[PDB]
Amino acid sequence: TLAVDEIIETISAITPMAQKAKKYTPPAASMQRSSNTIWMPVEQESPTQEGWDLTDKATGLLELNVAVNMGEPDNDFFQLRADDLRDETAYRRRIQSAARKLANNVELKVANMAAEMGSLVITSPDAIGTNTADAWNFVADAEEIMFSRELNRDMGTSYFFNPQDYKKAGYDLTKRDIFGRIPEEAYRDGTIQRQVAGFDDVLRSPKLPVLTKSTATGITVSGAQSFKPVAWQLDNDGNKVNVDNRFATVTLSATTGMKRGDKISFAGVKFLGQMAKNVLAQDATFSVVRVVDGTHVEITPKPVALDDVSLSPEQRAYANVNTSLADAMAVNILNVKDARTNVFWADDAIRIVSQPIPANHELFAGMKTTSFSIPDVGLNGIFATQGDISTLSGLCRIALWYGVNATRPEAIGVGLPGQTA
Amino acid sequence: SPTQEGWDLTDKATGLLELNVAVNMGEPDNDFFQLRADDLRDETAYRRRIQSAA
Amino acid sequence: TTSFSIPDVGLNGIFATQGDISTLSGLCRIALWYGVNATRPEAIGVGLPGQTA
Amino acid sequence: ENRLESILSRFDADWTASDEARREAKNDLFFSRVSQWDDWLSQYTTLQYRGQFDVVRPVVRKLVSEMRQNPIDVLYRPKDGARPDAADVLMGMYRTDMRHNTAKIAVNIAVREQIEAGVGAWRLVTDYEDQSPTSNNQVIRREPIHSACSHVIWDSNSKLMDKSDARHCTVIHSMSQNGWEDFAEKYDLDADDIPSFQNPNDWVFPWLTQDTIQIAEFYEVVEKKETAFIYQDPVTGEPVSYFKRDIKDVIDDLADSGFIKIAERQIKRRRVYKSIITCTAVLKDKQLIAGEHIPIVPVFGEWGFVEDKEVYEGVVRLTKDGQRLRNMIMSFNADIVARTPKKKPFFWPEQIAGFEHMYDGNDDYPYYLLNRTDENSGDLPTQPLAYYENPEVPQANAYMLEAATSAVKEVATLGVETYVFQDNLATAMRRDGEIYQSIVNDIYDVPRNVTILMAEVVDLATGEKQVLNDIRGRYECYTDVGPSFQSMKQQNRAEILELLGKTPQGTPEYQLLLLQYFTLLDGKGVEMMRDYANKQLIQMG
Amino acid sequence: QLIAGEHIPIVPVFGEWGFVEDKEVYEGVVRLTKDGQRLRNMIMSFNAD
Repeated sequence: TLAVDEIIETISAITPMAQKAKKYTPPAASMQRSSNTIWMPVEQESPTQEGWDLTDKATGLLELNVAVNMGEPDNDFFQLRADDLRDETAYRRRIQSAARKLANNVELKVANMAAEMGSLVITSPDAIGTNTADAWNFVADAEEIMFSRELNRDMGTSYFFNPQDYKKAGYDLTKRDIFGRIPEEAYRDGTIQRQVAGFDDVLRSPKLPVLTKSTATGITVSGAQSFKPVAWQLDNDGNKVNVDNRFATVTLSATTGMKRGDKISFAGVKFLGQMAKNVLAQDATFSVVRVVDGTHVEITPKPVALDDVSLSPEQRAYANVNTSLADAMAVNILNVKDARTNVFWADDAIRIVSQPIPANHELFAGMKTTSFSIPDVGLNGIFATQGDISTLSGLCRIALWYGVNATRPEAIGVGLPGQTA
Repeated sequence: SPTQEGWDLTDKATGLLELNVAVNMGEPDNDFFQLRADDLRDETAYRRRIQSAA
Repeated sequence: TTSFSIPDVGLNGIFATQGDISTLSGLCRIALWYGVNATRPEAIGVGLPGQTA
Repeated sequence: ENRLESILSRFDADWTASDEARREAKNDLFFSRVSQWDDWLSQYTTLQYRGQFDVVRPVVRKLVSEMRQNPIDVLYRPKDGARPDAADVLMGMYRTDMRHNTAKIAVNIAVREQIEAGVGAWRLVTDYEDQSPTSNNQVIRREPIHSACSHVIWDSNSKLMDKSDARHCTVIHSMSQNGWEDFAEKYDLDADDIPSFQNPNDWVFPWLTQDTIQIAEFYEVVEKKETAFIYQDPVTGEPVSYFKRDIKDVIDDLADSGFIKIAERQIKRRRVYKSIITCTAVLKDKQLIAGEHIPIVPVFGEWGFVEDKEVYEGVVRLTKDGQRLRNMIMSFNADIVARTPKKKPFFWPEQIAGFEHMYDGNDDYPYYLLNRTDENSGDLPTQPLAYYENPEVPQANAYMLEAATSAVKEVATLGVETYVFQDNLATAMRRDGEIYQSIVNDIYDVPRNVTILMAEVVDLATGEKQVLNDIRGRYECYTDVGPSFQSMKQQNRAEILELLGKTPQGTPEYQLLLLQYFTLLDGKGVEMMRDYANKQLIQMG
Repeated sequence: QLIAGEHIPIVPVFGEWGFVEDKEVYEGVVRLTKDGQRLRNMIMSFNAD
């Protein structure tokens, strides 16, 4: 029996992080030769000396840089058998569902990248519904750490809750036994507020990831290590290859139980006020980026110690940690229990680099290619159809090329409630 | 729609699959009423029965 | 396919092009179909200098 | 609460409401313009013969020529109780800025799409011209909207043929990469961010698809009461009134030039806002454009509502089925003609064993010879010679081809004549005249004709910009439909000729002849004739 | 090299002109008759054979 053209709509997804992420499209002709990677400079910090006589104390100039690249296309290859009734009944809506799925995948990659590269970690030993106003406390902790670290927030901030914690916040607001304007808003609608504790956008995201617990324990630094901020270094042939500033490889006793996205913090290392270089009261928190080898890990916030003696003054001007590793300090893993993550960031920390797929060129003759416009997310890909006569079929492919980059991992953050046991 | 990542996707094309649901009508909800000729000299009972039926 | 004029020599050829959707690639082929004939070999000659024994 | 979300909700509702009619109109356009085999499936399959023996196209050509031979254009006539010559200035402006090729081409495109699919449209825009401006260093022009059925989307809650009650409308612009770059330059947008919007073709005919970039323009009409200022004109008068929105940078300039504010009234009027949008964010938010109406003029063919659903039809939708059947029958019959064994005899090999060369087709022999005897059967068995039957076109094929051709010829008869289509075109022209009058009132310098000469009152701000001053006594002429004339002189000549065609040969005949000579162009002989006519009229007083 | 005028000096002339799907189409008088002409030529060739 045939159907009656009245689609039953079942899915309605939203892409807040994807729509709020900035999108960048560097020149394709240059990017193709540069191998899908472009380097951007970082804000320059200068040293300062006190005294009258400064002979042979003249410092140089040091400017650091980061690199942004792209992954692989996200496709929707599907075939169309000619001898089937569905051939025209369903392919259009398959195209539409492909567009929706591509947007959802873009959002998922954004959320996962943010949650796995977020250096700043705010941990609570109890759930969001334990005390009163502890949801506001959770948001205000992120605001206060980003304020104390002197991180730039000109473009704006954002705090994405998972739906369970958002509901807990709303419940805490509504159980106040009083009704002004915020409690009545939270009673009628589920919202708490559009702006809370200094953030200019506090949203609820339905597809934030869950950071599974790490079984790692008894891990200690193997050998004193010092990390120096440099922009280029000489290779074997003598060419000056650039260095990415958002990565540092450390050597530990054993990387058993670690994984991409684990949040750690060594013993004794405290944060610094970036610009003022004033010691904070909060432990320096890092996020492991990749577990290379079996005794090495790669953490994203490079731990440049202020008291490092082997540092030139210009390099020391980029210090963000009050001390260096000492071969004996223990590393504490901040995520000790399974919990969905709430993700906060500065709006300029996450970007989406995009490139076109020039399949409209005359080289692709016999295949018809057009531009595909992804909704919600501001992205364009290609939509190509070709006809195969061996199988008496028509191949359809919706390709789309992009890459999610975190230019400032020290600006992204992660909130973990119930980090007990 | 399922999606796959990468550049070379030879022999990886998928088909199209649709699902559908059925909507129908159940049994009628009748209301019988029998009257003789002499009972229609007032008509109030009949009219009120019609209203109650609705 | 389209025409493709070869400069210098006064010849044309076929510029053919195809695309692939499985692998997003394509092929070009510049084909030049020609044949050289010596219809008067008794009129064609060859000069060999220094043909000493 | 989000402006982008509200705009997209309206657009999605309108798109989904108009999905059926758009699909049918696009199918009709593809059927009548590209090909009459619209399947897209039997192109990857096995290849068979498919002929196109068109019988609908001549009808469309004849209708296009017939409806085109009688051009239709706006004609402004004074209202009841107004001055007898209240429409001369507006008519002159209209003929000045609607004589270019763009207006005629847009009207022709709209008419052709109305004939074929059932709906066309065009647009009215205002631009800054510094060389030959119509008035106030600005010009008004008319532009086409190709594939209007899919490219222009009207408010779903509209129950009028001309869409005069529609509160918003979205137009989908499709342009190449260079076109997008030019558009970004024109509208001060960023050329690196490619715009992103719904494909107007809506992913039909993938075998007919082009690399295009889509953006959207959202026009919305807001009716509200706004403050209007009442001044006293330095040269007599009193009801001189202006809107505070227009008089906002010259409020002190009015008083300095000599306008004293008398009173202030709240007057209801409409404002048109344009928004340039993608599917993700708004580029230009609420750019106010001149006019009281949405600047898109639609034209319809057979238009109606079935069940709160808008249906428009042309001349091809009904003939499609018969034409397709005729094409299929002709293709089947061509296969019968081509792939069929011919009329040749049936031979046993031993019947012609040794005499094969006599049957190849040559004419070297006076007869044919056959073998007679076999060494085992005594004699070859006797049987009448058989011939493979000649190919025949089946009676079913012939009858159904005749019936399909007759059905198409019968159903492809617009009207009896294109009177209904021309009446709908006249309605569209009336709406165009309304929109043009509003835009002229909003941007042009319309003089006020006094009976005490044309008075033009304007003033310049401190930033050297000039603000027009138009009184509220502006709607003194209404819109009718008349023959298309390129200029007021040509219109006057036509009127004089029409009067002379009915005036009996008395003194009015002489008067009208002299007037026609007066209103002639200039060479040398016609110059002499016009001078003589002028002198004769002046002498006769 | 700057040339005189304000417009491109090429003047085009069209027959049946329009757009289908952002795609320009033009037609004269020969496009539609081609199928029938090719069929008639083929049939006459077969009959001559």
